Amino acid sequence: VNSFSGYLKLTDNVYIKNADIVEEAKKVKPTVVVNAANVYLKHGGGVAGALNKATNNAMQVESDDYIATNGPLKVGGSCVLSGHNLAKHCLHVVGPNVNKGEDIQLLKSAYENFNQHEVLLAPLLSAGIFGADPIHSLRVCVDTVRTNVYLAVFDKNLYDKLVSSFL
Ligand SMILES: CCc1c[nH]c2ncnc(NCC(C)(C)CC(F)(F)F)c12
Ligand SMILES: [Cl-]
Repeated sequence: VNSFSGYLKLTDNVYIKNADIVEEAKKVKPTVVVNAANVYLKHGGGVAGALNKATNNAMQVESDDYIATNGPLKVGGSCVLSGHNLAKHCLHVVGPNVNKGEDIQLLKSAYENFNQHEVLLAPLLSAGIFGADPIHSLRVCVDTVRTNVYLAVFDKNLYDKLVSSFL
């Protein structure tokens, strides 16, 4: 039993809700919140900009030190950093950004990072400003993630379409 509330169950392990991931993280304080990161951990907009803003830019400060030490992530890769005031940990995961021309096949690799964590609060990878089809991203999530994932979909219209079109 966990503290996530109001989710619709899609499969044995995948759950979904119309929610602002920022507000959801603040309420649940999950062990892991997933960020829709880029390789430079520059948290400018989309989910990343919103999460960082909620940390009062502490996520960005920590991220800049991470990059200065380690260099950029790989597309499809991830790193674990602090969750600040939102969660114990933040798993920064880089899905491909279609608006940069990146290979959509890397979306599966991106979701594989979730399997290293038993329970996660997450957005749909590569959706929103990353330019992928959110319906496809959900299909890849369900077919790749085996651990327990609670998906937050900000857009109510999109949430309804995701549920109504789910196979
Ligand atoms: C600023 C963005 C954002 C803040 N809080 C969030 N929580 C969840 N998902 C988010 N964005 C991903 C979507 C849901 C695919 C974006 C889209 F497609 F609907 F426009 C956000
Ligand atoms: Cl977005």
